[PDB]
Amino acid sequence: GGPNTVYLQVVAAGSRDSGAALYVFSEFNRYLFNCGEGVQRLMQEHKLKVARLDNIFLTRMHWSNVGGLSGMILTLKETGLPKCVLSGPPQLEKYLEAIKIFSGPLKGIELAVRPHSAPEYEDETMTVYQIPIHSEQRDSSLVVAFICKLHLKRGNFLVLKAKEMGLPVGTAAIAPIIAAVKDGKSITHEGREILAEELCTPPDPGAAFVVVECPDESFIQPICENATFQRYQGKADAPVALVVHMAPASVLVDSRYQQWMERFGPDTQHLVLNENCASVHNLRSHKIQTQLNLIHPDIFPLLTSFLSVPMVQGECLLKYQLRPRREWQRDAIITCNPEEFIVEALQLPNFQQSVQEYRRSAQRSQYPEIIFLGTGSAIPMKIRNVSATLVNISPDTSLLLDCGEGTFGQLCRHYGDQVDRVLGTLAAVFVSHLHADHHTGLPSILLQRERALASLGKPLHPLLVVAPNQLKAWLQQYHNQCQEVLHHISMIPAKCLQEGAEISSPAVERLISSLLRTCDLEEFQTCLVRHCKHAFGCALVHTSGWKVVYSGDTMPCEALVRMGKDATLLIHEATLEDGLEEEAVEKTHSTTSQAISVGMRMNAEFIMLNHFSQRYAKVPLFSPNFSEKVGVAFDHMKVCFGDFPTMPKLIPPLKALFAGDIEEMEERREKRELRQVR
Amino acid sequence: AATREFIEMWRLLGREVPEHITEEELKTLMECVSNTAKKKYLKYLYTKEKVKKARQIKKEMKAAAREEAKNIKKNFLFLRLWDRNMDIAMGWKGAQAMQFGQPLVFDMAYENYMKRKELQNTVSQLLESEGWNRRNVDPFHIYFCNLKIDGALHRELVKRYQEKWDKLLLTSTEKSHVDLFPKDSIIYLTADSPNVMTTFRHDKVYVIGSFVDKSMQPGTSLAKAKRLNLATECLPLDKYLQWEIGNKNLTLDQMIRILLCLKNNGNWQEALQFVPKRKHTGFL
RNA sequence: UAAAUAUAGUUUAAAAACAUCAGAUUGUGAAUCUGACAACAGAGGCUUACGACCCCUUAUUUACCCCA
Ligand SMILES: *O[C@H]1[C@@H](O)[C@H](n2cnc3c(=O)[nH]c(N)nc32)O[C@@H]1COP(=O)(O)OP(=O)(O)OP(=O)(O)O
Ligand SMILES: C[S@@+](CC[C@H](N)C(=O)[O-])C[C@H]1O[C@@H](n2cnc3c(N)ncnc32)[C@H](O)[C@@H]1O
Ligand SMILES: [Zn+2]
Ligand SMILES: [Zn+2]
Repeated sequence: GGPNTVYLQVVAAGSRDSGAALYVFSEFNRYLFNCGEGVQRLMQEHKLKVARLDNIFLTRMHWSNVGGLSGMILTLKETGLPKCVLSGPPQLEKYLEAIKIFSGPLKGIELAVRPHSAPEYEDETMTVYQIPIHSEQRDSSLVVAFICKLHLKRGNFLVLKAKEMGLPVGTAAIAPIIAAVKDGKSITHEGREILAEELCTPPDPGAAFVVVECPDESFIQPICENATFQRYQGKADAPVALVVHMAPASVLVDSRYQQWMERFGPDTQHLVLNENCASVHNLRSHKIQTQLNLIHPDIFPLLTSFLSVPMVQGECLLKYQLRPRREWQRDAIITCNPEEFIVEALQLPNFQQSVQEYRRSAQRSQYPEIIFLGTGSAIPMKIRNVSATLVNISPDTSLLLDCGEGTFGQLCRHYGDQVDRVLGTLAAVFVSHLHADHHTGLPSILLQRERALASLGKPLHPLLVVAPNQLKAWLQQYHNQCQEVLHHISMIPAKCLQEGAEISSPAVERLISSLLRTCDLEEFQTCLVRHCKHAFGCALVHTSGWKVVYSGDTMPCEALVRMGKDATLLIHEATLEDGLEEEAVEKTHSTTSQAISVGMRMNAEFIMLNHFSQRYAKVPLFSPNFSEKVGVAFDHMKVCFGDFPTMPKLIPPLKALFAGDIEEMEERREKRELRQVR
Repeated sequence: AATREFIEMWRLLGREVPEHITEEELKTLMECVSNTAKKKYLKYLYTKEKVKKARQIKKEMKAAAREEAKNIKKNFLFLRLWDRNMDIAMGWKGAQAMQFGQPLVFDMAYENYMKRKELQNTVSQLLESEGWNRRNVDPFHIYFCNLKIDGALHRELVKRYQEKWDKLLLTSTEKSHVDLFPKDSIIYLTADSPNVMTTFRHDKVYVIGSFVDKSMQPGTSLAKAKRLNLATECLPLDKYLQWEIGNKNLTLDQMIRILLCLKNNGNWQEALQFVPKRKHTGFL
């Protein structure tokens, strides 16, 4: 008779990194409110199974809310979830159609959008109401508020009470009647028509919680004059347990919002998710980076971390229990103590000695710096995100090689308060191809760049994006149907920057000139690499002379080798491991040996490997080949040209730190060989 | 204590609780800090008294059947003193083993990691292990190492063995195995060892961890065997058996019986016959 | 990642059988007697109760290969 443990848990606490996301749990059904960029990872990292989700409720049609939405569908498709319902704005329908431009047919899973126009969603657990709120002077004006009312729960049978009046206990015998006792139907036993209300515990009327998003000042007035809210405000028979406010600080302080919050009972708890939290979300990233920081502080830098109505400031994995008690549960709160990480690392077998001996061994321009924001493929993990490399040409110029869901968050945890200047520094974005891990982070960067330009006072101008043509279509659809983003983009087709490319329209030619002038580059070439078509690698040549080459997802490519001749740095991929050559040919990827061999054909002074799989995530399997020239990227790893000689020396310390994970990866290799034999 | 009155209301609800609880077990009811943990404890006592009753009822049933049989109801070489004589014979072998026999070490350094439930089971397993060693044609010289005199495991061993504890033909010492034997000749057995056991070596001392981790702590035996720089080995279960279900960490009694027949010039098949059959589906 | 799966002596069954320990000078059913030990992976819940139902941890197997 209804779920008996229902709680709300905060996936994302509303920081600039993560946005806001709210996870609702019951015995029967699991819900998630919103789906920002990086909810997928925040959830996997914290062992919240997405495979069980019924509905994803989205409060607004914004990339903040739906950034990671295209992300989960891919993944929970894999888990093999037959159906998932997207509840929120009606424009979600067109969003799904836009997603399919790059995401494939999205068959195998059924996505049914149920908008706020639809009748209510009834479940085992709750009945959910959608309230459409329209701002005061494609819809930018629409937000949705959710009132979720739990079903009536049958009262617990009091066997003691039955036997008190002399009614038979009959744990098994009167069990059919016990069901009637639960139902509260009058009982014929005891020689009289005794109502079962007295036999069972009082049935709770049901708790309701409200998830209301007020993006800014516009929406305050509409919320405070909402007829539907006023029904649940002050009406004695209908109390509201919790309200989850995803409004910023400015909205909440307003007298009008304060008054509205007061109008819910004094017993109502209020939860706030906004930028004021700045709690730690990605614990394992913080842990690893703190330990990596021991090895080399420069190459592995530290990640930056931080009235009328009684409000509870959202923290990650904060929990409000609805049944069987109403209380704040703070047990699974994310605690990050850097000192603890250090002690744990120092206690490892050989890490202390390897690090110490590195320092004994220790005792070119500072630009460019290559920041590796994320170095993994496909599904994001605890330690590696999806693809992003930031090239800082100069103190005042930067260029973003690929930008995937999670990328802005990586940038934001990398730079903290300094992310504003970095965003304003950003000149170009390059997208290698149209796999959903190379471009899905772009809309966040576009929107956040706008926010950064305003803060620094700089004029707002479009961001130069070098990407395939197919990206425009995805963005044109998102602009047309969902949200305006195309004013942020001056896109140069990747085919225009190819060697021996036909002169495009004068617009594109003029854009190309601005690309070179802004980034201070002498050349920016692209070539067609061998990755399921319309996939590009780029070469940056700087006026100083140095060349850096990005492969992207590819196989061993002659064109890339011809292009990147005598590169200073190559960034190539090692998605597959050596011995999985038959995997590489079909996925159109590289192995570590193949990636290195490409480097050696180019006479690259140094080679970095990225886009590893999760199969080799915690530590890519270090092949013995070419120590001095080959390096391995982690997230938040800074590489300069000065650091080329230290990179070889980092392997002995790195191997010691990730020794645990090396063993397991080696066993997988051995087990595979045994499986191949058997 | 309130626990005596506490259980009364649980009895009324019929949550599988036994008739009576001894004052000793009342103390162990206080230990449980959870309703769930109490439930698991009460069920254990519930099934314990049930089997006590059933055995007793089957006992006096047999007794009544035996007495009625009595009512209904030569040149020997030997008197019937076989059980007595076998115990003496096994004694003589045990003394010989203590002088010449190959060492085999049970490490008793695991009391900290075990709860009360797991601790009794370890002693039960140790009892069986020594038995199979006793009854063997070529017994190991059994060492109890890292056995505190006043420890829980020592106290439990004394209870189960009674006066026989002093008279057991095995060596118990508070000392470690690294103190008693050369460090090179110690091979620590654990399922987590990367090194597979290829053949039984008669020159080696084998250390078996007296550890029943129902609450699984992986690698603890390995961690001990690394802190002291010892060689570790694992059984070739993967090689010889088609593993389907179950834990690869065998019980002590199984371990010794595997070793005993390995020592006695058996092959791995004859040895792995002691591996629980529910865990594998034949030899490959 | 997903699925089933997990009997701490062994099986079977949905509790028994066979084992284990201590005592025994046994007139050849000691084929017994008197005791000891009794925990279907682990932790926490829900419920009138349950080995069902939920959750977590570990482990096994298999499938997947990572978002194909
Ligand atoms: O969530 C899983 C999954 O993403 C990945 N994983 C590991 N093996 C497989 C596999 O065979 N198939 C698939 N599809 N996915 C696989 O690993 C995740 C679980 O990792 P955990 O965080 O639980 O553990 P971790 O590897 O971090 O442990 P350790 O090796 O550091 O101890
Ligand atoms: C159940 S195991 C204890 C498990 C413990 N977690 C560990 O790490 O060993 C009891 C003892 O039996 C031995 N053992 C059990 N299975 C083994 C196997 N497959 N190979 C080697 N030794 C084994 C080990 O000596 C072990 O300490
Ligand atoms: Zn990729
Ligand atoms: Zn790709």
